[PDB]
Amino acid sequence: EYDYLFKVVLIGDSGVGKSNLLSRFTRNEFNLESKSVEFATRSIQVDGKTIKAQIWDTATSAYYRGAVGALLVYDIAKHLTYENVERWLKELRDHADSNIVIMLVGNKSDLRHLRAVPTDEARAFAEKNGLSFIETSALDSTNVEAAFQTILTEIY
Amino acid sequence: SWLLRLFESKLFDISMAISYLYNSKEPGVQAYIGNRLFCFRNEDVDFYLPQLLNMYIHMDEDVGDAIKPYIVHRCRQSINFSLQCALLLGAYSSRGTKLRKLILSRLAPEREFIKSLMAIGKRLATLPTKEQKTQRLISELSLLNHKLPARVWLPTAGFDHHVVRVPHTQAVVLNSKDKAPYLIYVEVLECENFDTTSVPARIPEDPSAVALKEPWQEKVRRIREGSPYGHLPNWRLLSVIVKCGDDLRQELLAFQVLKQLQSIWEQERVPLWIKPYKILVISADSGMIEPVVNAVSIHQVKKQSQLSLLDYFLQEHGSYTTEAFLSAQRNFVQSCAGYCLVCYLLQVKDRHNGNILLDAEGHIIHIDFGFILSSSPKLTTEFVDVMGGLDGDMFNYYKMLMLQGLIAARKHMDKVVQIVEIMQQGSQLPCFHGSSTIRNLKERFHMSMTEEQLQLLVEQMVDGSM
Ligand SMILES: Nc1nc2c(ncn2[C@@H]2O[C@H](COP(=O)(O)OP(=O)(O)O)[C@@H](O)[C@H]2O)c(=O)[nH]1
Ligand SMILES: CNC(=O)CNc1cnc2ccc(-c3ccc(OC)c(OC)c3)cc2n1
Ligand SMILES: [Mg+2]
Repeated sequence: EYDYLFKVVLIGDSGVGKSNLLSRFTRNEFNLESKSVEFATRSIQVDGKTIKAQIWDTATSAYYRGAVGALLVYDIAKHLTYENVERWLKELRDHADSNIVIMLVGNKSDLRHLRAVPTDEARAFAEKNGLSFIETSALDSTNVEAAFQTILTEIY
Repeated sequence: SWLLRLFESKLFDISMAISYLYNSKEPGVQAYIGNRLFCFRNEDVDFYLPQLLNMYIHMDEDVGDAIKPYIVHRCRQSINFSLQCALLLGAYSSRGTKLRKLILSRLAPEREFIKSLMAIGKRLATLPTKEQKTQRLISELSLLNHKLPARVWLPTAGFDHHVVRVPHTQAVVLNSKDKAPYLIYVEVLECENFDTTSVPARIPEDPSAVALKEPWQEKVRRIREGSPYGHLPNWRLLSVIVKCGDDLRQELLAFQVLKQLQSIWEQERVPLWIKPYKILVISADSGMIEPVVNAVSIHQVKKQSQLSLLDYFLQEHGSYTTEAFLSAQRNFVQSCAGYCLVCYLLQVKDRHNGNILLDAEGHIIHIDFGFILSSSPKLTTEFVDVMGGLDGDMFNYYKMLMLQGLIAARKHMDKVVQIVEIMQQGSQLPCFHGSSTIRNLKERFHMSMTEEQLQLLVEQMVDGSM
């Protein structure tokens, strides 16, 4: 048996790699070639508890129904993805659960030479809204599991 | 994820990085490759600069933006690299126009030096003779020394330096054409890094102002003794041919193919000799050239001495028994076979003893790579004699070098065809007239043929070359 079943959601502009984050964290796989609603689950142990994380992925209100955690994934190689965070916030304010833990995610951190979003300025935005922050990379699995490990641990 | 295993692999170089960036329509792949560029050596990427900048201008916008970050980074580091980009962006444009205007927005001293040279050549259109032009040219170049040294450098030089002095008395117009080209000698001072050192100090009858046709070593010592900067160990002399009315873009493409062919034969351990001369594109109708020292056209050799090729060899090198002639002959054979493969693969036409040079060692060097491939408006007896007849043991060695040279040419045909295939992208060059110019290029390699059938190809190729 598993103790609880959380429902976290992956949103953001298409192309940030939220579909790859879903594969890396769960099935542990990443492909450069892309394709295209879908969700995948993997249970982890948190505080002596078994939690079946139900990660959702899109390509509205039904998307946010039962939503426990929120993952805003923006690209650090495309500043426009960081600009639309305010628009996605409005997307959350209107349909998402009033008490969901939003953890900002800066994917594609392996593109160190193509960085368009400052790591310190983006992390500061996480403090302005009191949201958890972390930059990941589904290509080399940097802070991939740590992202969901924290978002699932912070959900209590 | 096999593809990622390939990029992560050591087998992933700058050449293949351009391959995937040239074919892949995957934004994730393009952006990833645009990041790996920073990991490569600066030197390895520079060779494909004409390719990258060309892909940037004449391809999907999703491709150009991927290369832009790497390009901007290198421009912020090297003033020379900044100059190279600004020249190639405007030369192949007919998109990057908005980028060229910001790279130039420091390079004032350099740009002023290029315009002056090109301006000097243009005004020489009035003087109808080769002698008149050279008279006005020398007086014209003497004005440049009044504003030197300065933050100016010859990009054709294989090192950083500051142009200090210009021996105008040694300059000369090459021919009696309308927009005739002119060769100039430039005295420069080397350095650690151009973006580091400031402009050097400046220092000002009938001594060295003499113009003779002599070896490089002797022509430099004379210019040195008559030069104020000739006492510094940092001093060094360069030479470039300025063409203010010729499109050296196809010349640049031919250059890359020569270097690539040169590497292949060097890596496959095939003793073929070819000498690619550096090219510099200033625009779609101008540019400079660095001429190889101690080399003159065969036509100018048959004319100044009034002899045969074999006679000049025996006179300038020695008898058939002399070891000097043997080495000089070996240099001739390897150079012929080396450039024969170059003429066949590229389909170089308009081949005559005016476009074929000859150095002190005994090598031959082809020039003027116009009328190659699609564009268009031979083993002479004179050459066969120098190899000891058709049945000479050196002529058979010549046919053998072409075989194992063509064989090694197939083992790396991929890297070579890539150079030309990418450049055809959007270029209105005459060498890309036919719709299927790349196909004939690949078929001239004959990957389908066998080595037993290659010898027949080599033999039947030499026969028709007469
Ligand atoms: N360089 C790099 N590329 C990534 C990374 N994560 C994802 N990508 C690329 O981003 C592209 C699009 O991701 P995708 O799965 O479609 O995310 P989605 O658009 O949100 O559904 C894929 O082709 C991946 O190769 C990363 O960490 N580094
Ligand atoms: C001034 N004459 C000499 O220096 C004799 N020795 C040499 C030695 N290397 C050379 C390299 C390149 C060229 C060359 C190439 C392309 C040209 O336009 C297509 C060209 O026409 C200006 C000249 C001439 C060379 N000539
Ligand atoms: Mg997707």
